[PDB]
Amino acid sequence: MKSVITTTISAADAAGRFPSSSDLESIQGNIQRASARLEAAEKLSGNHEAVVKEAGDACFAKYSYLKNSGEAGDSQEKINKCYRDVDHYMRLINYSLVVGGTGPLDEWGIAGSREVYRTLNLPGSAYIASFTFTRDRLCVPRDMSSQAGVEFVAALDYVINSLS
Amino acid sequence: MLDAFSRVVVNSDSKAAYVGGSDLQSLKTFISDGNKRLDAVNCIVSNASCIVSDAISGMICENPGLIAPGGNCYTNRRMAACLRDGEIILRYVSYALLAGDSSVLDDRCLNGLKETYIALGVPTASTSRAVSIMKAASTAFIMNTASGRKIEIAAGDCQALQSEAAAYFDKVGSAVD
Amino acid sequence: MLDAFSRVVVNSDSKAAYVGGSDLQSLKTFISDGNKRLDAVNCIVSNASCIVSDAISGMICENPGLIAPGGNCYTNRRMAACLRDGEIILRYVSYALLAGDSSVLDDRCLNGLKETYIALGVPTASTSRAVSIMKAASTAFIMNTASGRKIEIAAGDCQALQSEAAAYFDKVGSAVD
Amino acid sequence: FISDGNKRLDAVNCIVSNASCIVSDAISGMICENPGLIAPGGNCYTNRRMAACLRDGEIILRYVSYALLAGDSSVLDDRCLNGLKETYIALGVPTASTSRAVSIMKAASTAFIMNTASGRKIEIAAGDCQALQSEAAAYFDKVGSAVD
Amino acid sequence: AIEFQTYSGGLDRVSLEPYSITRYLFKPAPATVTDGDKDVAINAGLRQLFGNAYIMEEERAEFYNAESKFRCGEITAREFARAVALSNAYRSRFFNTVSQYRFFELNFKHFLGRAPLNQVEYSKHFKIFAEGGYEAEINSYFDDPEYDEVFGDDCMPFTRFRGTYAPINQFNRMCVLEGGFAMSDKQRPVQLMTSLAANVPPAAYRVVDGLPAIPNAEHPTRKFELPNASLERFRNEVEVAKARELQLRVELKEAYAKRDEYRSGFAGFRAMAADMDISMLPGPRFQGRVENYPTWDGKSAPWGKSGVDTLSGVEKRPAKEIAKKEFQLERIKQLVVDLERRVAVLEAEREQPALTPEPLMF
Amino acid sequence: PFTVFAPTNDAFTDLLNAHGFASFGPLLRPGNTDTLRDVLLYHVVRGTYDAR
Amino acid sequence: SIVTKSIVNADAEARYLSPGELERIKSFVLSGQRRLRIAQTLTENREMIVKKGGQQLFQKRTDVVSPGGNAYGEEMTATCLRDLDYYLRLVTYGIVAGDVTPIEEIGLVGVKEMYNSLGTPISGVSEGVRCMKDVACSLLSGEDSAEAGFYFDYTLGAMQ
Amino acid sequence: MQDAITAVINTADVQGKYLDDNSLDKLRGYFETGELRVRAAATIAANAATIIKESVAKALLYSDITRPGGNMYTTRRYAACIRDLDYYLRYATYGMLAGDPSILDERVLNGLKETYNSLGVPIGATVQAIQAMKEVTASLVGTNAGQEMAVYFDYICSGLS
Ligand SMILES: *[C@H](C)[C@H]1/C(=C/C2=NC(=C\c3[nH]c(C[C@H]4NC(=O)C(C=C)=C4C)c(C)c3CCC(=O)O)/C(CCC(=O)O)=C2C)NC(=O)[C@@H]1C
Ligand SMILES: *[C@H](C)[C@H]1/C(=C/c2[nH]c(/C=C3N=C(/C=C4\NC(=O)C(CC)=C4C)C(C)=C\3CCC(=O)O)c(CCC(=O)O)c2C)NC(=O)[C@@H]1C
Ligand SMILES: C=CC1=C(C)[C@@H](Cc2[nH]c(/C=C3N=C(/C=C4\NC(=O)[C@H](C)[C@H]4CC)C(C)=C\3CCC(=O)O)c(CCC(=O)O)c2C)NC1=O
Ligand SMILES: C=CC1=C(C)[C@@H](Cc2[nH]c(/C=C3N=C(/C=C4\NC(=O)[C@H](C)[C@H]4CC)C(C)=C\3CCC(=O)O)c(CCC(=O)O)c2C)NC1=O
Ligand SMILES: C=CC1=C(C)[C@@H](Cc2[nH]c(/C=C3N=C(/C=C4\NC(=O)[C@H](C)[C@H]4CC)C(C)=C\3CCC(=O)O)c(CCC(=O)O)c2C)NC1=O
Ligand SMILES: C=CC1=C(C)[C@@H](Cc2[nH]c(/C=C3N=C(/C=C4\NC(=O)[C@H](C)[C@H]4CC)C(C)=C\3CCC(=O)O)c(CCC(=O)O)c2C)NC1=O
Ligand SMILES: C=CC1=C(C)[C@@H](Cc2[nH]c(/C=C3N=C(/C=C4\NC(=O)[C@H](C)[C@H]4CC)C(C)=C\3CCC(=O)O)c(CCC(=O)O)c2C)NC1=O
Ligand SMILES: C=CC1=C(C)[C@@H](Cc2[nH]c(/C=C3N=C(/C=C4\NC(=O)[C@H](C)[C@H]4CC)C(C)=C\3CCC(=O)O)c(CCC(=O)O)c2C)NC1=O
Ligand SMILES: C=CC1=C(C)[C@@H](Cc2[nH]c(/C=C3N=C(/C=C4\NC(=O)[C@H](C)[C@H]4CC)C(C)=C\3CCC(=O)O)c(CCC(=O)O)c2C)NC1=O
Ligand SMILES: C=CC1=C(C)[C@@H](Cc2[nH]c(/C=C3N=C(/C=C4\NC(=O)[C@H](C)[C@H]4CC)C(C)=C\3CCC(=O)O)c(CCC(=O)O)c2C)NC1=O
Ligand SMILES: CCC1=C(C)/C(=C/C2=NC(=C\c3[nH]c(/C=C4\NC(=O)[C@H](C)[C@H]4CC)c(C)c3CCC(=O)O)/C(CCC(=O)O)=C2C)NC1=O
Ligand SMILES: CCC1=C(C)[C@@H](CC2=N/C(=C\c3[nH]c(C[C@@H]4NC(=O)C(C)=C4CC)c(C)c3CCC(=O)O)C(CCC(=O)O)=C2C)NC1=O
Ligand SMILES: CCC1=C(C)[C@@H](CC2=N/C(=C\c3[nH]c(C[C@@H]4NC(=O)C(C)=C4CC)c(C)c3CCC(=O)O)C(CCC(=O)O)=C2C)NC1=O
Ligand SMILES: CCC1=C(C)[C@@H](CC2=N/C(=C\c3[nH]c(C[C@@H]4NC(=O)C(C)=C4CC)c(C)c3CCC(=O)O)C(CCC(=O)O)=C2C)NC1=O
Repeated sequence: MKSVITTTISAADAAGRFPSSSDLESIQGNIQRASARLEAAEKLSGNHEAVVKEAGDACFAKYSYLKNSGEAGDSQEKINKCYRDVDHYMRLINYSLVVGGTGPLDEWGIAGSREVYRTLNLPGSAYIASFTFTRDRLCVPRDMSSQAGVEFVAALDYVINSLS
Repeated sequence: MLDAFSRVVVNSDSKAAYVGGSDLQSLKTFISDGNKRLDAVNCIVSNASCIVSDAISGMICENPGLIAPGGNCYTNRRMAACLRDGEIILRYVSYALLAGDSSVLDDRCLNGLKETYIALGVPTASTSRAVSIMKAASTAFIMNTASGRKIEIAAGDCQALQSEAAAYFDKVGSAVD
Repeated sequence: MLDAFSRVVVNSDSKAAYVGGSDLQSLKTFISDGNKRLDAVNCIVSNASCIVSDAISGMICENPGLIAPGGNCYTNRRMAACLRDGEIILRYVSYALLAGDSSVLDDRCLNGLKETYIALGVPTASTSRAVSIMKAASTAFIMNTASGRKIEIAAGDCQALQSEAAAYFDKVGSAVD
Repeated sequence: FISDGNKRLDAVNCIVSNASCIVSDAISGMICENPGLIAPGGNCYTNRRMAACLRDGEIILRYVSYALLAGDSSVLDDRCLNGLKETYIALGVPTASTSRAVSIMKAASTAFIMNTASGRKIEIAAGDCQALQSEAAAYFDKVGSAVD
Repeated sequence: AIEFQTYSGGLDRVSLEPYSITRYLFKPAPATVTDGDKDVAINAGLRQLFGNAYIMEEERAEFYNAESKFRCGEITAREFARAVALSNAYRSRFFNTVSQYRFFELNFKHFLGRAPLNQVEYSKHFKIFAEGGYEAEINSYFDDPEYDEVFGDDCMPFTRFRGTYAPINQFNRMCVLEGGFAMSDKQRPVQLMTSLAANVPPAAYRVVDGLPAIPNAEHPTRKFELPNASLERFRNEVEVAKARELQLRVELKEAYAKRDEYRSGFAGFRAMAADMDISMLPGPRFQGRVENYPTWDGKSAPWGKSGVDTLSGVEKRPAKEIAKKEFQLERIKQLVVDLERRVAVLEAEREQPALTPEPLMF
Repeated sequence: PFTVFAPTNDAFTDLLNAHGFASFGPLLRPGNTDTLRDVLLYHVVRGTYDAR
Repeated sequence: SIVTKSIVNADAEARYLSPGELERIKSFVLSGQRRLRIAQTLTENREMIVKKGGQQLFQKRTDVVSPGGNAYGEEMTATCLRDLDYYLRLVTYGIVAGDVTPIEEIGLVGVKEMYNSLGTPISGVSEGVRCMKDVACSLLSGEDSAEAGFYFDYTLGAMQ
Repeated sequence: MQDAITAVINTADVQGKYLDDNSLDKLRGYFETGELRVRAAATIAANAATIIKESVAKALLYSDITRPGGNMYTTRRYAACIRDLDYYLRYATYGMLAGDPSILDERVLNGLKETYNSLGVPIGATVQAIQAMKEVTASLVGTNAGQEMAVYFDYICSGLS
């Protein structure tokens, strides 16, 4: 996975050197930023269900055309498949959030997504309506800590800026 | 290559469920541990050359067949290849110390080694002996009980970590055989 | 890569004799057929991507294991590689339709594919299911009896060519297993 | 066996569809071995006793062949060999004669299993089968040691 | 040569898009000479231009002449790799001590990044060497158009992981031809020549010796978890794994048989289901944020972990029957590979026992 | 009430005759279970039909 | 079957069959070929009854095929029409039997426990069987659909 | 029947001895796990119907059994089937909350193998239904309590097999 310590040890391995103080300071910043984004990880594992539910409900609240038959979504199965897709995305935000960096998220979710989504008539604007709904429904002090919330923001925005 | 984090993440992805608190709790300690691992890696990577010299020298000392003609360490070139192989082994072990998981060691160094030495006729028992000597030397530096060099650190308990390092070298010594 | 012409020529070379009239007469039946095969390849290559989408989606529908975390289809990367593999399979089949002989298909895909998917862990029965659905969908397009798209073509008989195309997909589905 | 399969089954089919050949072969060669074991007072002299002799040849080859499917002759040991020599002693049956007939059955079996027997040339693709031949001779000298 | 050359050679020669999909992600990177003070492309370039073979300083002095120009930046990456190939070190490691067949195959391995395609290219390079010699053959290597399409002039040659592999045996032969990450190219026989003449898949276990490692596989490669034993024990475990695979294959044939038996019976009712006019409570029209799950309670996550999880029908449930047996069959198909790997490794140990002379000469 | 017309263990040994090994020979192939079901269902008869 | 019921009752009383019951069996075995005509017609027209009865069911009752409902989706609707096919078939068994004992023991004894274990509203099942009764009465004569329709009425009385 | 307490008083009674420190260690073990067993029994009491519904949906429906010819094909036999799953869940809860499977020996496994082998109830399907209840129940009560219920459902499965 792309992460702190895998970038540094991958660089030291490609370079063929002993691990000097640079990699040590990198993992120092990993272990110092850690507490915040792990708190965000805890709360994401807390309420993921309602996240996915409001995400998809606001997604079809914006795009009502999908429900009409012949569209991407029209079968108990299709809308079910919408929720499953969103749920996978939030779980990968939780995994990349715990790891740190974009390595876990990028290789599972983003790599090769263009072929799939372009193939299967899947509009990205529905996903982005879901994620920007979650990012607007976020909060500053009430549910989370502000600093960790910034981390959450970053990861969600990354998904948006890898989608369209 | 997956580190502590990626190990937890992979396990949770195969389980297809969010990592949650349990996995986050074990992770917190890894994070809460921290600088012990940092200073450990600094100790082994500091005196790394010297570890490799002493271990390979000891390994030639126990059975002098290596430097005997027809042995695999007889040539100056072969002695140099010997030294750089021990160095690289120690290098990957230090990578696995910063990682917390042996996935770097499994993928980058363990993947194709036994076959290589079998193809070149390198005696595997001798290699496991040299891995063992680097294990003892590395644990001696990592506990700061080294008889030559004893540097000041803020004191405490670092036994766990020593058990981890011993596990890495046992992985390599089990692999080469 | 040998078409029907080169197959007749190679068979005449095996016996080291001139092709003669008989084989030329059958060749006149092949060439006199002609634009039936042209319009057939135009039909399958027209609706190709939609064949691949429907077939792979149906293949995921018959065994849910691929969808769940575990199977290759789960995640975007693997789903993309699955779609391009169905596309490449259909591509080589259409090559065998223009050719008239399966030579292009046998060497390029049939000879070393099963070992490759065994080395990657791809489930072969799922692949044969996908090749079967591409077969039924391709024969339904080739007979112009598809339930969603029916374009006007001057009528005639194209059953034997449908049998040929079904034989190529049975060759691929027999090969992948 | 997953490697053997059609080859081991092929061998068993070679020995089985030559059964009357091997039995009547070895028993007729057993009679043409010694003229004292066809003459009056011989076990085989009585018409009934000859019939049970042919039946015993068929039973030996049947359980031997069966073992060839069953890998080890546990099937053979439980019924076919269990209580043999005690019976052949308790009925006055000669044992050297039976040991000779089992040896002739063994030689005909290996010559059928390697197609070196001139006269039957069933068409199989060639292979190595020496191990399996040694299992066949292994079973016949298990029984051939048990008759004596 | 002058014979029609089949295939497309290397596709990646247009449209670099399929590097995203394949195993190319879990390679480290290519070393691209972009800014000044290079220091990296020299290292990875010497890593791949040789076979991970250990080079000392006394033997880097042989091509330091070519290293100087390139550290200055006067020559390109292509001309530097070419000047490395013309040097005596590459002759001594690969040309002078190795037979020719392996030498040509290693020229394909290092230079173009791929295995040979056919007998056609292979005999073509036999003619190139027979008519022009060593230098002319290396010039034929670096002066390919395929090189200038893919590797350019600023990237060092890397092992190529395109999406298609128009011969699939090109993929099998390049994964066989490359070793592991920690696998040096010395004392090794001709790997590919048996697969080149009269095209065969090389092996089942050997291909995955060459692949870059995937983090999340659905079956862990059970290397270093196999217990220690003699050869015939492992061959017996091979025979057990094969028999169990046969049982699982027959079981899957039963599974597909039953599924088609139910589905062909139920498809009539599926046609009546497509016949109906069936309208939703608010389905025809109405824009009011309708509830997609009015039977959720507080914890259900009804959609499920796979989408088709919660759903079950007459034909959906036998799919759930099939997927389990598929998974176990894939487990044991991954077992056979590692067993044959262990038998091949221990057999290679049997051929060449490691011997050290016991007494020193003093 | 089932009557099972049941052959002994020595009866299956009787199957070795070239004729019998030809007929029931391919049942030793591993896939053939429904054929064994047909044979063994041919041996079982409902109701009770014994001697007198 | 009526004959079976009569025999069982006689067996319980441990007597021969009465005059009356034998008279009834006579009337039954003389009414036989008319019954076999009825079940012949409901046999060979089953797809119209299941399809058209399912259409009238889902058009009268848009609950269960709505999202949220028990029968929502193609597979669930196909299972719904599969059960209407079951009941239609049993009704044919009850017509040739001349008694609802096949209908009762194959389909009705413990039906409410099953559909309550499936989450299915059984009143929708009874509305479905009533819809198939209307179609099956549209396919028959006057007295004929009186008889067969009354077998359907028995099934309705068991569902409600 | 007997719980863990009664079983300790049985062994200590049948030796004639009083309660020594080992038997008090066993009663301390049961009295530590007491509350966990209580809340597990509460949850299973709450969701019995949903346990049987989800377990029948996993294990038994849309297969040969509810297809005609199978043993669940009619509504009479469906209702008897889900009746029996009810009994297995209820007595498995008693066995969990007693801490001793003697109730399963006395009031369930007695005569039931003779019964099912008499009528033609398939044992395999029954065992798979009980294991489906084991997975669903463990999903409701959690890990520890799911292990406890797991030993009692496995006890019934070991009884019928
Ligand atoms: C020293 C204690 C040994 C000794 C080592 C030798 N290794 C030789 C060659 C060689 N070794 C490897 C594996 C190594 N290279 C790597 O880069 C990595 C991991 C990243 C490993 C595990 C390879 C691939 C090669 C071939 C390329 C090369 O020559 O460097 C070697 C040369 C001759 C030989 O094959 O033995 C030596 C001497 N050999 C000894 O006998 C002592 C005990
Ligand atoms: C359901 C998961 C499986 C199944 C069950 C099935 N059971 C029966 C009939 C009976 N079952 C019992 C069971 C019990 N009696 C007890 O005292 C206890 C312990 C408390 C148990 C578990 C009894 C007595 C009967 C018969 C009479 C009666 O219930 O009152 C049937 C009926 C079969 C028939 O032909 O009659 C069925 C179908 N069926 C399956 O396929 C599942 C595996
Ligand atoms: C690891 C991450 C990961 C994802 C993110 C998903 C992404 C994804 N979704 C689908 C597939 C699908 N995804 C949806 C979802 C949609 N329905 C709509 O109405 C909306 C537009 C949208 C929800 C917001 C649908 C309906 C399908 C099925 C499409 C079809 O078959 O027509 C597929 C193809 C395989 C399949 O059918 O399941 C994939 C790869 N899968 C993964 O493995
Ligand atoms: C794990 C991620 C995660 C989220 C992203 C949130 C998202 C979220 N917020 C609310 C719910 C809410 N969120 C807020 C937050 C606020 N509203 C305001 O007007 C303020 C500006 C802002 C605080 C800064 C409020 C006030 C509610 C309750 C009422 C509402 O919907 O606004 C709800 C409904 C349940 C509830 O009432 O708690 C959900 C799912 N919850 C999560 O668990
Ligand atoms: C970039 C390089 C770099 C390093 C080399 C370390 C060095 C280092 N170690 C510690 C901190 C520490 N280091 C150790 C380690 C020791 N335990 C013992 O038994 C031994 C004497 C010794 C290992 C050989 C311990 C125990 C602490 C915590 C001390 C304490 O809190 O009491 C700290 C203070 C911050 C912290 O608590 O983590 C620092 C800066 N950190 C870095 O950033
Ligand atoms: C360069 C592109 C190119 C094409 C795409 C074809 C298109 C094409 N097809 C036909 C001609 C034909 N095409 C078909 C094909 C059909 N048979 C059926 O059952 C199906 C409806 C359909 C295949 C899917 C038939 C049967 C004829 C002969 C029609 C006739 O003579 O009645 C003709 C007239 C000349 C001829 O008889 O060959 C042409 C131009 N030709 C070309 O040069
Ligand atoms: C049901 C009955 C039944 C049989 C009788 C066998 C028949 C049989 N034998 C082989 C196949 C074979 N059979 C033999 C046998 C031998 N070859 C020799 O040269 C020796 C004379 C002889 C020693 C026994 C060999 C060597 C092969 C090919 C190697 C192999 O398949 O293992 C095959 C493989 C398929 C094929 O060749 O077409 C089959 C089906 N299998 C069965 O299922
Ligand atoms: C299951 C395995 C099995 C066997 C292996 C046989 C072994 C066997 N043979 C005989 C019996 C016999 N066996 C023979 C055979 C012989 N005739 C000779 O000339 C030779 C010495 C020898 C053949 C090589 C004869 C002749 C008898 C009858 C002996 C007599 O009545 O005098 C009997 C006594 C019952 C009978 O009369 O049939 C038995 C148990 N029976 C079995 O059930
Ligand atoms: C094949 C023939 C061949 C040569 C003749 C050299 C020529 C040469 N020298 C340098 C490079 C150099 N050459 C020198 C040498 C000098 N130091 C001084 O004090 C003196 C003026 C002078 C020795 C008499 C130095 C110092 C550099 C490095 C310059 C720098 O980096 O500042 C470079 C650039 C690449 C590099 O840094 O090595 C080249 C091409 N290289 C070749 O390949
Ligand atoms: C010229 C012909 C030709 C082919 C036929 C393909 C065959 C092929 N597929 C893959 C590779 C792949 N193929 C699949 C496909 C699968 N996904 C599944 O769920 C199913 C089991 C299966 C579709 C039915 C997947 C998922 C990968 C990527 C595997 C991975 O990286 O884990 C690779 C390795 C390179 C790559 O990653 O793309 C190759 C050579 N390529 C070619 O060049
Ligand atoms: C011969 C006597 C007999 C009957 C009748 C019978 C019915 C029966 N109906 C079932 C399901 C079902 N039946 C229905 C029926 C309906 N849904 C509605 O909304 C409507 C009111 C109604 C259709 C008219 C549905 C939706 C299911 C599946 C529900 C689910 O699985 O979630 C099942 C579950 C498994 C399976 O079908 O294979 C059985 C066994 N079984 C029998 O042996
Ligand atoms: C005669 C042939 C010969 C050798 C050569 C040595 C080699 C040697 N060093 C060891 C082990 C060893 N070696 C060192 C490193 C070393 N010690 C220091 O204090 C400094 C400054 C060092 C580098 C200069 C340490 C620190 C240890 C651990 C033991 C200790 O605490 O000293 C061990 C023990 C291995 C084990 O525990 O399994 C051996 C065999 N032994 C021999 O028989
Ligand atoms: C619920 C999981 C599921 C699926 C997914 C489908 C998949 C599917 N498509 C088929 C077959 C099939 N599919 C298509 C292609 C398809 N139809 C069109 O008209 C257009 C425009 C298409 C692409 C968008 C055609 C043309 C056929 C041939 C039948 C026909 O005439 O429609 C067949 C029949 C296979 C055979 O004949 O052996 C199946 C199983 N079925 C399932 O059960
Ligand atoms: C004159 C009194 C007399 C006999 C009677 C024979 C009997 C006889 N057959 C033998 C052996 C023998 N017999 C057969 C069977 C036989 N051959 C066939 O090819 C067919 C179709 C057969 C049945 C019709 C085979 C197959 C062998 C093995 C030798 C061979 O390869 O032919 C052997 C060798 C025994 C041994 O190896 O120890 C003998 C003694 N010999 C005699 O001296």
